[PDB]
Amino acid sequence: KLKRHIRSHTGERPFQCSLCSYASRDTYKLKRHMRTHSGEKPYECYICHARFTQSGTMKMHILQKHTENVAKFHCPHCDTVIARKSDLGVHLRKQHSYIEQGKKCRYCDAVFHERYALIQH
DNA sequence: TTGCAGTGCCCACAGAGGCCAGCAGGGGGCGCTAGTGAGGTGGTTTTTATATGTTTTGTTATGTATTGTTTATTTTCCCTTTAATTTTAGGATATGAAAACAAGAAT
Ligand SMILES: [Zn+2]
Ligand SMILES: [Zn+2]
Ligand SMILES: [Zn+2]
Ligand SMILES: [Zn+2]
Repeated sequence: KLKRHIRSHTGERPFQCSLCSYASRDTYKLKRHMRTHSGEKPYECYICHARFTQSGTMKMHILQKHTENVAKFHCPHCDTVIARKSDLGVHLRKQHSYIEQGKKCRYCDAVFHERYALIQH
């Protein structure tokens, strides 16, 4: 485990994908990459029978599509609710990240440093 | 009624941001095995140790040989007394040698 861990600092990727440029830190990530070229798909969502490449994708599918009463995530800055955490990530990166050079209002001279305040104005 | 100045509405293509699969990042827990590492047991020999038999060493007793001891028969040194043995006259013998006599021979 520690031998495998040290590549997280160094960056060694001693496992090459013979069919593309990808290179993984350990055996499992390479075996998981192989399904995309071979097209093998061992796992199956038992409810809708929709097809997926990856187990975790299926688990998130079940959680968002065939599950009830699941907790959501509220943006701290704005008042909108959205389902997935990673989409809350992309929301904070595209709308509430600090914009260095600023953006000016289309109709007045006021300049803003966050896209949210701009759209709100 | 119209031209002009200003408004309403409908569309649409952009723009935007949540939705979504895909995919890669670090880390937790299991399936299985090669390869030593060490520890324990068994076998082997072996080595120390012990006991028995044989022989070697030490001690004891008997016989032989050596040294000493008072006899003890030589033996040998020293007397006084004879028994040959020697020496010195003294008389007698003998054998010689002159001496006298007698006998040839010569002058
Ligand atoms: Zn590849
Ligand atoms: Zn499903
Ligand atoms: Zn927000
Ligand atoms: Zn403005």
